[PDB]
Amino acid sequence: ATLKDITRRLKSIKNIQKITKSMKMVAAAKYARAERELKPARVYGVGSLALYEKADIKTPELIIGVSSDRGLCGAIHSSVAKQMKSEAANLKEVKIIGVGDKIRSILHRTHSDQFLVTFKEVGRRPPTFGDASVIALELLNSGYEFDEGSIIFNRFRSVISYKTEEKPIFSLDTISSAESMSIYDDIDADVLRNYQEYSLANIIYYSLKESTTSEQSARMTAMDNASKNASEMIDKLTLTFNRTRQAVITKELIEIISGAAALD
Amino acid sequence: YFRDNGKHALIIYDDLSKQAVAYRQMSLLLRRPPGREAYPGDVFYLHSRLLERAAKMNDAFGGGSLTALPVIETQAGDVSAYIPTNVISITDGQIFLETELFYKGIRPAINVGLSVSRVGSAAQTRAM
Amino acid sequence: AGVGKTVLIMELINNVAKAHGGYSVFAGVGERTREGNDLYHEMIESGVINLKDATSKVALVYGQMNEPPGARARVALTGLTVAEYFRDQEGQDVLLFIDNIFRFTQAGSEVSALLGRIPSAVGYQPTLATDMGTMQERITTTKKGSITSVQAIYVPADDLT
Amino acid sequence: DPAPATTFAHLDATTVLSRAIAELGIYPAVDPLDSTSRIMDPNIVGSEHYDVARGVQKILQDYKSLQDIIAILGMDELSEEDKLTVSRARKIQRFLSQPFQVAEVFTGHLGKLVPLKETIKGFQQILAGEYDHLPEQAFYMVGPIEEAVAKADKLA
Amino acid sequence: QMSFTFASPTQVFFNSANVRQVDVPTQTGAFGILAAHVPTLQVLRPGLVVVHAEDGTTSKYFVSSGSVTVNADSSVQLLAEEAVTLDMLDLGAAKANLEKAQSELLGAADEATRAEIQIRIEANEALVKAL
Repeated sequence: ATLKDITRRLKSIKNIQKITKSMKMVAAAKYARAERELKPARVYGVGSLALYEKADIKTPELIIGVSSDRGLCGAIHSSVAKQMKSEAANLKEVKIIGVGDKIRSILHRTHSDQFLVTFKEVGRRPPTFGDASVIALELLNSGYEFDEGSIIFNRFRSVISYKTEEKPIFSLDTISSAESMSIYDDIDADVLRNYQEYSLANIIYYSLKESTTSEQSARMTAMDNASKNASEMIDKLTLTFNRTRQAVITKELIEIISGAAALD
Repeated sequence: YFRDNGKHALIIYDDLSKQAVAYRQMSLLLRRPPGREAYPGDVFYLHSRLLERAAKMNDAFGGGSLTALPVIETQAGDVSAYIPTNVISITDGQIFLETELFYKGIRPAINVGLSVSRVGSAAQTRAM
Repeated sequence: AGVGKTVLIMELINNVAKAHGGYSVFAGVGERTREGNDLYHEMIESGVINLKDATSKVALVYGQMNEPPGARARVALTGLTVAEYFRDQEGQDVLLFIDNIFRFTQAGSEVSALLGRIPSAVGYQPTLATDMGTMQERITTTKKGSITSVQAIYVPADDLT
Repeated sequence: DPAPATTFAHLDATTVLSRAIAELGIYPAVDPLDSTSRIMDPNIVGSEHYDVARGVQKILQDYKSLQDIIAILGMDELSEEDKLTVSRARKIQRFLSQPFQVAEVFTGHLGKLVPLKETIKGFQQILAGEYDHLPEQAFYMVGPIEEAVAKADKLA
Repeated sequence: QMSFTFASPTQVFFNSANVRQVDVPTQTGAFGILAAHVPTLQVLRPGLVVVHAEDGTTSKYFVSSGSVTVNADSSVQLLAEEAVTLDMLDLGAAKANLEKAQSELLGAADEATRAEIQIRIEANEALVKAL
């Protein structure tokens, strides 16, 4: 404002700039790694989806948000939020699991009441299979009346793109028993379940990882964004600044003259 | 004198900030034009001549020294202040001290990044 | 500064003014005597200053920070006057290396106050411009030659606006 | 500038423009928050006007707080409702934009004057936010909002 | 042949590779799943993955768990929870763990508790087995 103030401003705007930048590259660092790591994984989770992929097992009849705990640095949370509210009416089961507790925001009210669980420390070292298993594991021991579950997450698509996903969980293991799923062998509701199990993690892992990929990248973007923004402003101000700055000086020197010197 | 007595002197001028104030004050009382930032223009010259008087001399002349440590106490960012600016244009480098750093406990204070010795290596020990 | 700023300059003098047989002037205005000193030997050292030849491709004029501002300022005119000698009289492309045209500027302004003037913006001489104009306008390419002015520019207020 | 500062004392109604707004194309482009008649009052002006005005001044101001934020962010974080109001605020803006006959000549765009009640209604409706779905540009440069409604459809 | 996907979240060994066989100790049993299987789902017992690629080579891994699912079609996906080479698998640990494993077992409890050991026993053993 008064030039000081401007500076006061500026100071911080830079700081911000830096800060924004900090995240930017930082996020990107995390990201940088993260994308690579996606390979076996990608494939892997893509793998997870094997089976339906083939013998597809669908009924006339859960849900589960997946994301980071951290904000909508994309439209991650909101997207699922949307589509899950879209859901909730329709009947699956309205059980939700929110990976990301920024899921638990977007939906968080009677999604203080439609969840089964929600997950946190989502990131802070990119998710790993363990987690997937972890979340899988307790999931198992759940009062899902394992309808048709959905996992809605944002499957990242590319650096600049993600898609809010759903997949359905043949939580009705019986659809998983049914039909075409017959030719299948090791067909026992054992290996069945015990694949469902395994795949719950696999998928979970993946999805989650996608989510997070998305998260890291959108954040990355965001974190750029800001920092150019900063820059611009700095530019804008800075002029106005100087101008006033000197202007100031000038006046006093003005005053100094003929106000304190000529005549005072 | 010492310099000319092949003797090596250290003058610390602490602080020209006050000096300037006085000098202006003086000017003004003398009803004489001061100058930029209300301060006399040739307070630069003043100092210039002063600092021109500090030197590293040919040895032939005893080649003593007068090493000068002027001090200016910032009021922060008002280096822009004419006299600091002056001094900047004069200097052989500046020692920025970072108080913040001091508060961080980082004592020496130094804003090293802005601290500079324009000269560098001739004043440096190979050791160093 | 001193990146071999000077080295480059020295080199420049070398590169053209030797090559194309021009001449150079260095008018060290308001400079540190020390810096002119340093340079001096540096030229000596470079051999561009030759002490065995006063046809060291540069004539040096120094009007360091210890003369009246105007005087230091006027070292600028001086350099000009010489360079004018070499252009017109020596038919040449004189190179006028100036350090710092700023310091000159400040100096002009410096006298103004004392000159009882109202020296305009930033305290700057109102005639800041005229000073500039007239000197700069002295610089050009005459038919006889060129005074190519290479002006070292100090960044007042780290700004140039 | 003190001089205008002074001037103000002699004012009893003011139209303080905003070139700032103007740059945004706008005609009429105002500093709204000092475009006045001192006798701004629900008695003097009807309260409908008044309240609406106070509401308007409010929202727009709030929005005024918000750009700054948005700028230093996006608008995303900022409650979507607010995002809505923000949008509305622009709409209100756009709807304030009033093009003239004499400068259809310039604008290539019709000249307009608006009886007040239709006005109160206008902004009030936008305030009722039902219209909301409709674009800024529908709002831009109109006389009655109705025409804007028309223009919106037409826009669509 | 078969798109044999020998993958692990972390490691894809074969990727839709026209492998002749993988010998494959699902908990179902050890089998020589050959190039282009029948719909079948399999649970991975810890064992070795013996990866008879179409190459004579059969690769060892010891596998912990996961699934290979040997599909209706010719896709075989060993989706190994973790299947690792003996190369990186430390007998020194394994055996040591394993004796211990039973030792611990002795002070273990329920079907599960004992299991934690036993599973391990079983596992570690099957590594020890393997190597």
